[PDB]
Amino acid sequence: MEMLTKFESRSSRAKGVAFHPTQPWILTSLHNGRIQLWDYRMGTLLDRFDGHDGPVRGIAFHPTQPLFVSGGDDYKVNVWNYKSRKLLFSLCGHMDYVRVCTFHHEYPWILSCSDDQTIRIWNWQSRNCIAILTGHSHAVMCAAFHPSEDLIVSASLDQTVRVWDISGLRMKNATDAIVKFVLEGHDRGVNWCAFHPTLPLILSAGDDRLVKLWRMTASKAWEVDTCRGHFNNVSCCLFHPHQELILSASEDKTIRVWDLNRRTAVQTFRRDNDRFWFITVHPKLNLFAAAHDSGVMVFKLESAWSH
Repeated sequence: MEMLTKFESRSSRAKGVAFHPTQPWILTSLHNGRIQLWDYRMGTLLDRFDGHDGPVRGIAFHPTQPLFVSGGDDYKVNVWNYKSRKLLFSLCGHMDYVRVCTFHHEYPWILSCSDDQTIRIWNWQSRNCIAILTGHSHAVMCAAFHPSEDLIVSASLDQTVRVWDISGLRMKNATDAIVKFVLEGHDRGVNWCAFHPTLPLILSAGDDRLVKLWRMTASKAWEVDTCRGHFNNVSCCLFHPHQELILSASEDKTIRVWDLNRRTAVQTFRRDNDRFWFITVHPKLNLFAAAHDSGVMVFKLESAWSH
């Protein structure tokens, strides 16, 4: 495959990137504590947001509301309105670095996870923490809502990937969180976990250099296979929403594309000097973004010799 680069921002180390679902924008969250808002079709910096001290690893748009959420090494989960350009409030409670923060697609919830070994669920309408998910025995490096079921997946330096049943909390919105699976298989800390947008699949990746594919039903889960090849920590991984492909990004300075059905290598993209910290895909478009030591890139993924 080939990478057709649409936009690149040269900056100090970038940690997170988030696509806006309908506007041609990305948010980038940087090691220096700043958040940038770029239009990747014009190549223009629309806004900058300074509300954290130290690196900002969590960043996400709300899918419909004029809001975004950020999570920092200062332990804060900040809620912003990008139209009024205001920091609306800070959600405080985490006791160590915040690694990920996201919005739920239907309920008025924010998910965050932290080196404090917890996952927190907040109600952004009430500004209250409505659940603290405990049980991991080390930092929680990633957490994600399932796109259609009352589930959360989380990845931790305790070498486990947990799937949590949050149906109880959902019914209160209309016991709250119960761990459903403790997926074992990684031999080192796990840095990332992801759901497939439409299939009952999970990806996880970590310091063991492995990307593991799991499948689940309502009653069981199983390890399908492992993508092997990265030669340093894997920082992030995701499913291609529209092709049978897996993508991963690593401190070995590569983004790797793998066949979803065989787990064999499809294409490697390498940078000479930059470790990769994060990758994301637009929900609808053939558009990917990656954060690395020297900034952020937005690119389309094409078959080799397509043009």
